[PDB]
Amino acid sequence: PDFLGHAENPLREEEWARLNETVIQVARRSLVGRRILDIYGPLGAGVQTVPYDEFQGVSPGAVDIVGEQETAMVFTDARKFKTIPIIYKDFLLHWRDIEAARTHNMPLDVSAAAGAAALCAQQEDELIFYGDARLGYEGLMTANGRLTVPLGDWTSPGGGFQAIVEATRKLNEQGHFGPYAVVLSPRLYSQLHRIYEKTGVLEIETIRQLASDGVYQSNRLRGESGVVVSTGRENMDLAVSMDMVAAYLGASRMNHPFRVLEALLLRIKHPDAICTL
Amino acid sequence: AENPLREEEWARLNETVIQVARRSLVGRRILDIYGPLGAGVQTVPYDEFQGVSPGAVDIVGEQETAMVFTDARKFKTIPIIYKDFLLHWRDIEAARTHNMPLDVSAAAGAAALCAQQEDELIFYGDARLGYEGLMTANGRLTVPLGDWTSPGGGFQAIVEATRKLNEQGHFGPYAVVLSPRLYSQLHRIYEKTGVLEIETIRQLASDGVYQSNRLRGESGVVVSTGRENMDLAVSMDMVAAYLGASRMNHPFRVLEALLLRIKHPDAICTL
Amino acid sequence: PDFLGHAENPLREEEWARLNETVIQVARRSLVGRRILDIYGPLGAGVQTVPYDEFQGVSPGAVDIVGEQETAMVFTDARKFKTIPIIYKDFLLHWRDIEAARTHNMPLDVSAAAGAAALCAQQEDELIFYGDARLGYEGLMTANGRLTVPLGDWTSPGGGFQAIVEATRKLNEQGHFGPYAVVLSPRLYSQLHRIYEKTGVLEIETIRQLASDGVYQSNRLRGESGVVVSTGRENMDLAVSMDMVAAYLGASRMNHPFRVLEALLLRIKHPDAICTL
Amino acid sequence: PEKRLTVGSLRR
Amino acid sequence: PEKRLTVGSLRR
Amino acid sequence: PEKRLTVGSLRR
Repeated sequence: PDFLGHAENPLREEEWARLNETVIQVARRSLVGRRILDIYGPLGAGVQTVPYDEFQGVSPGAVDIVGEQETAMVFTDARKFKTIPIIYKDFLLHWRDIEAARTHNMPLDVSAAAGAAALCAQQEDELIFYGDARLGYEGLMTANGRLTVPLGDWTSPGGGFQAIVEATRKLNEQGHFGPYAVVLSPRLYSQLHRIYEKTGVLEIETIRQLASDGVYQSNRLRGESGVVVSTGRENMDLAVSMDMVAAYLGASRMNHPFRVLEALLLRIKHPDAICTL
Repeated sequence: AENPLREEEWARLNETVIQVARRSLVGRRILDIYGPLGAGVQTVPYDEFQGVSPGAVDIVGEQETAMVFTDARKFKTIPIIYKDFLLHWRDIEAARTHNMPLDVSAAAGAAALCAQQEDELIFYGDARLGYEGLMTANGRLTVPLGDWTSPGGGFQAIVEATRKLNEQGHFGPYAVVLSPRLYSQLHRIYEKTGVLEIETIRQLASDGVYQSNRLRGESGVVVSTGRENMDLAVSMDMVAAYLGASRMNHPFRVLEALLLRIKHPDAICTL
Repeated sequence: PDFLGHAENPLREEEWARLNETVIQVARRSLVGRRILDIYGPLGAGVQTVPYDEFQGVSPGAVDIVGEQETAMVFTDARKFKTIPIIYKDFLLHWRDIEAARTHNMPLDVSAAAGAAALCAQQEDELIFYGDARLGYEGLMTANGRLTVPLGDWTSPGGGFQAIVEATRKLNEQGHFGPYAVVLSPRLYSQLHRIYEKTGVLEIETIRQLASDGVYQSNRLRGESGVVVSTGRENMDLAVSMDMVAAYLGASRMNHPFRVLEALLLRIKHPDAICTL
Repeated sequence: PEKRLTVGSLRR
Repeated sequence: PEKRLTVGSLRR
Repeated sequence: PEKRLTVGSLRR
């Protein structure tokens, strides 16, 4: 009656708690996408499909003396449900380390957990910013109806503002106005982040004033691209079926492997609140 | 890492495999089984045959006619017949909370495949491993089952097969198993008065005339239904077993452990 | 008493004890095979088949700090389940000695039991050393995969051990080297001990150096043959349903016949640690 | 203790 | 035994 | 009433 065997959970309650806390903290550090969208609440594990809202609408409610507008918003064919994928990584933890953590040296080290959580978060951010064709999904820099507007004008001391000015104009021409948000690639963001524009101070301050909902960084995005969206719900959403958490796969040769999970889907209910390169 | 399904879902799964098997099987309906031997047994004794000894001395006192025993002692190993399938954990969660059927279609498919496999085994033993086929068992008493598509058709062949069995001093209530083509083409309504050919054949047989697709196109067999001529040793019936979680998806496997030992290879006739 | 006829057991306790001790003694004295073979434990009388298990196998097996190298454990090449035969001999007592031994000559006379046990053990060795083909059994000097080697140089000093050196070479080439055992026929076991001129040292000394598990002689083997094996398990075994015992065969003509029994099977788990002519 | 049997109760 | 969202709702 | 092997235990 001893350690060796294909036993159940090797860990203990304090060790489990530390593992969960570590993955939560690295997730919170690492997640850029979940800071401009907003989530449709925890639906439970069992759910696997979610309704997919259809398309655009230019029906503004009108105010009259006696109610007769009737404000029709008619959908066309169906609702076209879609499925919720999964994302994961690995946790090879040696068995001898867990044994030492009982009778000897006792800092059970879980850095592999942090590495796996970082990889998982990076992948799902890549999903939000780019769908996967194999699953037939959609991403922000690839959807149809992005209202593309070329820039080709940076590296000059000030030629970055007018691009976003025009982008805001294009957003508003489709009658879709509100508190914008911007996400930018690393070298583009740093180049923007440069010296005073010769008309005040650093360009980042004017851009943050114009966007009014942050200007964020994404290494997950391509070289010289970036996007601006309208943060409000009733346009974009992030359905989650369960948050990131770690589970113990089984017994490997004699080690102990785990896996970190979450089940997301972004819903772009209105492919007009997006403008790109 | 644990036993996923609860009692109710276990019961539903087990009853599904049971029902599909009990519907699909034709072998269990014609042979009788040696008692469930338990899992541990892996080999069984064999048969006894061609002990041609009149033994009809019948005197006051007694003579010394030879006794009957196994012709040559030997054993055989009980095979294992199995099918495998998969279940997805999210589906178990849904069945637990959101919607509550717990689809068990896969169990039905697996049970059908396993039963088909074992019937093919009974009617045709495995060549590579080395077993006996009811259409290939040695000492098989051939009889032409041809010349059908006639008003008086299969009756003239079944009667011939019965006389062949009975000249071997090997009789009783007979049984018949026929290929689908022959069995369905047998409803040549009329013999002469009003009686279907199948039912008069059945009156001649008295232990059912069955149809099994597993047979070839143009063939069928007739046997003497008793024991001490054929047997079906079982080590466990078709059941469901859990193979341990793998990548959070649960596999499963349906099991059956069977072997037939044709003790007296004289109750067999074919085309 | 001795007229009632077909009493179940003629003898009393001490007579049974004397029979058993006698047959054990003569068996142990007259057995040669059972001295180079670890026996598979006492199964019972009910068991009649044993899992003849393997045919071949070699796999290095490796060392690493963490323990992931993917060496497939030695399982089996083909399960067979051979049956277990029976070996027996029988003898007679004169229904009066069982009376004298109860009054006059207090210890019972059992010379017939010893005479029978000798022949029974003789057949045991003959079975382990040779097949029968009337039940399809394999014998050491018959089984296929024997790695034959010519050995004709004897009757002269310039040779003899070179053959067994060659046998060691051939067995090693199969990666199967360990503590060897050698069995030889009388016509050559005597030949080993010659004291021919320029004597030096008699050869069986070097042979026993080179063997290290004993050089043996058995008459059951033919005139001009002999074998070399590797003593360990996983190469040879001896399945034993029941060792030599005395049993009773009913009383005929008021006399008393008995029979010595034992049920063995030789199973070679590796027909590669064998060499012959 | 008894070795149960499930499917194969089909007569004959 | 609740849904218990853990890491979601960042600044929004 | 054990198995109680009797004669055959010769070493090696």
